[PDB]
Amino acid sequence: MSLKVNILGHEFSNPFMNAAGVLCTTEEDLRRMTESESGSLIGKSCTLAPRTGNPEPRYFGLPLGSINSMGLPNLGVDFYLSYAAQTHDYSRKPLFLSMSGLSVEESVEMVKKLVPITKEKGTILELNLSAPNVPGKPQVGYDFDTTRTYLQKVSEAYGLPFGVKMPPYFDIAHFDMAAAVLNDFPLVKFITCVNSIGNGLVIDPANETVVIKPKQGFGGLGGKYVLPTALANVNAFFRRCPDKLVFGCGGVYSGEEAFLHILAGASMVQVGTALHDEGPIIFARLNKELQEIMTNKGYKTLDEFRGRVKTM
Amino acid sequence: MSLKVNILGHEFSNPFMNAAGVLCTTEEDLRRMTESESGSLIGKSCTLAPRTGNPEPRYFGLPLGSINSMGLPNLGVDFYLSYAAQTHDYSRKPLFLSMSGLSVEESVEMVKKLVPITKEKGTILELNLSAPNVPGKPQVGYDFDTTRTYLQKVSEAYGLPFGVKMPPYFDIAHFDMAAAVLNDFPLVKFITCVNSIGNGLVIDPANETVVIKPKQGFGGLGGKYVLPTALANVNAFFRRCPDKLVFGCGGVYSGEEAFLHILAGASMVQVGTALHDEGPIIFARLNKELQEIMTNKGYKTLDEFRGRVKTM
Ligand SMILES: Cc1cc2c(cc1C)N(C[C@H](O)[C@H](O)[C@H](O)COP(=O)(O)O)c1[nH]c(=O)[nH]c(=O)c1N2
Ligand SMILES: Cc1cc2c(cc1C)N(C[C@H](O)[C@H](O)[C@H](O)COP(=O)(O)O)c1[nH]c(=O)[nH]c(=O)c1N2
Ligand SMILES: O=C(O)/C=C/C(=O)O
Ligand SMILES: O=C(O)/C=C/C(=O)O
Repeated sequence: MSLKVNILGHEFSNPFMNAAGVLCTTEEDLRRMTESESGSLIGKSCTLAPRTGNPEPRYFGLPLGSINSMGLPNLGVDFYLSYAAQTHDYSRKPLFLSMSGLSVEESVEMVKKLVPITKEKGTILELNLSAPNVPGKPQVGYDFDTTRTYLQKVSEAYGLPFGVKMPPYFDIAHFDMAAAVLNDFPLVKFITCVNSIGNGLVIDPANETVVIKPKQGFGGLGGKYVLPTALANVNAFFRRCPDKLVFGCGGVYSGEEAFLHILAGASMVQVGTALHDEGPIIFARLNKELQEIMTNKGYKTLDEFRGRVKTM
Repeated sequence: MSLKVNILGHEFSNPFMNAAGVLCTTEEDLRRMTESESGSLIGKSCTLAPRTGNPEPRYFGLPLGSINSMGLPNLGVDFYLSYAAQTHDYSRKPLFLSMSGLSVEESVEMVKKLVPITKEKGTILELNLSAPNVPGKPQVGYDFDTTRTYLQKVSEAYGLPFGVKMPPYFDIAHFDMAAAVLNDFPLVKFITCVNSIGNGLVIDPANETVVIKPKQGFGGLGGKYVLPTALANVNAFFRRCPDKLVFGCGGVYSGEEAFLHILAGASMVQVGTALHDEGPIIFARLNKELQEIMTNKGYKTLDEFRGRVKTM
């Protein structure tokens, strides 16, 4: 029995890691992720300068998942670059950093700074193209022209293998266009599907009031709301981008959901809402439950079923 | 106490109607809708010529709602025109008809046929710009240039007040862009938010197979998955298109969800997945549950709280 994933030169113990934005903003956070049973971890989506984010309340836990408008609260690119350079124990597990400049200029400047650390330490870049909670800033991934610009300029400035955290798409034509852009950039070695289902509204019937303060209650949705969306996106990019990996993200609460992600095509499986609720101890549970399903089915490795979902 | 609604020069006994596609394809379906306590009803999204739709299985009930790839099964526009002009009992309730031409040309031809019957009978048109289950046809509402063309040609052809069935949006810039196009068409008097969350994917862990045959498992999501997206879309168009009505659609199982939709701005509330599961008795239950909530809050009319959602 093995949960191991061997990708991009690294041996991951299992396919699990935090989703960008959950338990990865502060040094304490990253330490707790490093000490967890997770296969990897990813730093909070950072900007050039620090950000404090949106006003409170900006996170509300729901029966079926979560709503948030965090606003990219981060300690600044320099803090995360220092975590990657000086602090992080790589013998424990590989490290990803999420970078989320609020313009292409910004992202280009941050990405250059990672090149030397990537080269010395092996730190992996995930470019955030799905920031849904910044007032006045659109999700880049729903504009295929802008996406192209970002991938072009980041490819040039970084010049090493990276991946892209995509917004969820809801239309076949969009899968086609998205894939057409991505496939023109060979340095894009992995696609993380998906980010929050953007700009949901949750209202409390009791007090007739929204549950979050920013943007009139409008926040990205995670948790059980997102699983079918996540699987669809994972599979669609799995098929259309065979030269690339796909990382699954959305609605993972257990091994069963992790199994479906991998079955859909996922190499690594990211956990957000559920990790927020349960804490990094969830990864111990996920490993055992995923081992359980594989044992019951007679799968010895993830490679036996990765992307082997059956159609009718 | 009163659940009455006055809009488009018509009186409705209550805000509840079926969602296009649910209990509305056959004459039996529409009689059953007419005989229910629903305030209105809408005919299945029709085409010029009849369709039988996608192969089976094409629907699957889920704990949190539904996935479907029906493929616009419909008896043809002449059948629904005939139902509107000859069969339908307008003393019971007003009738909507959903037209869903798969091209501009087909829609122009169809709406032109509706004009005489709208004039003589009061039949209201809902233009479907969110058909996510017809292979090789994108959802029009995600292409603002195409959307513009439809509203242009339908406006000049039909030349009477009508509504649009929009796909869900998940990005602020898209709300703005959608609203900007819609606000250039004065004959668009109501926006139905929202259609299925499109191109989701359900996999059965047990047999490692998708649950619907068409499009490799990819189908539209309804029910509990959709509520937060539904409300956000309702409220976003309520604010951005103040010279239009918003019809609420998505995640309505009970009086509470109906109350949230109306609070967020909805004039009428359409019911899909839950009506499909429970049958037309649901409208009696919804009428009484909405009144129960209103009784508990001291509301006498829908206009005491319609559009009065509180922000922080
Ligand atoms: C509190 C919080 C914070 C963030 C997020 C989510 C949540 C809940 N998300 C989105 C997240 O990474 C993930 O895509 C979704 O949460 C969906 O996964 P789950 O269904 O929650 O497991 C997010 N994504 C990203 O790329 N960068 C980020 O900084 C954040 N921040
Ligand atoms: C079986 C079935 C059939 C259809 C649909 C759905 C389902 C479940 N839907 C979408 C429907 O009108 C509605 O927008 C969504 O189902 C969301 O509402 P619920 O959460 O299901 O109440 C749909 N919409 C539309 O505009 N025309 C149609 O013909 C259909 N057909
Ligand atoms: O920090 C946030 O508000 C979310 C970021 C994301 O969804 O990418
Ligand atoms: O008939 C269907 O397949 C779906 C219709 C609706 O989503 O427009």
